[PDB]
Order: sequence, then C-alpha cells, then structure tokens
Amino acid sequence: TLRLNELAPAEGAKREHRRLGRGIGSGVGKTGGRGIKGQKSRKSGGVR
RNA sequence: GAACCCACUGUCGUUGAAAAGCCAGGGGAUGACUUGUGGAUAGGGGUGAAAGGCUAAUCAAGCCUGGUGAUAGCUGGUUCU
Repeated sequence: TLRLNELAPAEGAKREHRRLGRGIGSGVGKTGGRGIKGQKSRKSGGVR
C-alpha cells in the first residue's frame, strides 16, 4: 500500500475507447457501424 | 523530264528499322516556286487561300507553380479474440 505500483482507479472509472475497422472479431470491423452506402456512410456525411 | 518540294493508289509493318516508315507506281518542277541565317506576333490571346487547322510527339481554350488536401447525395477499401 502507498506505492507507485500499488495504486488503482475505482471500478467503473475507466473504459476502453472504441476502435473501428480492426477485424471481424471486434464486432465493428469493415464498415465500422456506418452501414452500407448512402450519404451518411461517406466522410462528413451528416446533413445540416 | 532529273535534282529539290509534295503525298493520289496498292503491298509490307502494327510488342515496327520507324510513337507515322519502306517498296512499286503518282503530282509540281521560272513560280501564288523551294530554301539557309537572324528577327516580330502569347492563351479567351496570337496566326489561319478556313480543316476548329497550328501554337515544342499536348489544343472546342498551351505548359509550370500556387488557391489545394477544390467539391463528388458516386465506385472501391477499412487490419486481433
């Protein structure tokens, strides 16, 4: 206790960030949640 | 009718000897003729016995750099459990 290698954050404080397009297993591979084709699939695809 | 200047027909070549030629024929050949050297005309401009022809193998608007990473409701791609 009270060491630099014995200090931990609270449970639920930190979450891993989501990474798109890094394989089938991740679940967000390939299209990365954008769907298939259309305006919203393109870069900067949101309408005003 | 030779040299010189052209390019009407046919064969060959089409990763060619050649990014436009060779061979056999063909036209002008004292003229509105051919040609060397050095100059002038610059891009919406130049030049054109006029084909949108030519302006460095590039022309219904040359080339280079910059605005610039232009925009693209389109096509493609998007990586471990």
